[PDB]
Amino acid sequence: SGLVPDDEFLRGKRVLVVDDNFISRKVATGKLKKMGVSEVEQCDSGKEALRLVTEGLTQREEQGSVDKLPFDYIFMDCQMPEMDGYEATREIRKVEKSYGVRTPIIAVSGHDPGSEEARETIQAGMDAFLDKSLNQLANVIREIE
Repeated sequence: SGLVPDDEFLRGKRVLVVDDNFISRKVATGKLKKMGVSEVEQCDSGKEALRLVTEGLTQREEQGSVDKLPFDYIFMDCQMPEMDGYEATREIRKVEKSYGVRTPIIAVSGHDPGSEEARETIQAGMDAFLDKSLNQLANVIREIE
């Protein structure tokens, strides 16, 4: 848990889980479903996350949807092969600019960041940082809110 410079807790909310590990991804989605999440989507890579966000934001804009964000929250694994969660987040932020919106993106990491990771967390534009156990998931979302 921290900000970056229960069965109805998340009812009404749609979430994307980005995790390159099939087992922890399923653990994350199960936890979210149990907290009442109305829709959980999951993907296994930064490039897939970017695609889902890019397409969702266009689709909502073209439809004039009430909610313009396709996901109310995104739980992004920091370390993944190919496009890691820093780079995916930076690209998401660039895509969001022409919509005037900002998705809450929570960096999910198995260890405290060092200096270089901490810097990348801020520069990519993540909103919070959360341990891989997800035990502080609810406290972090209320901090964001």
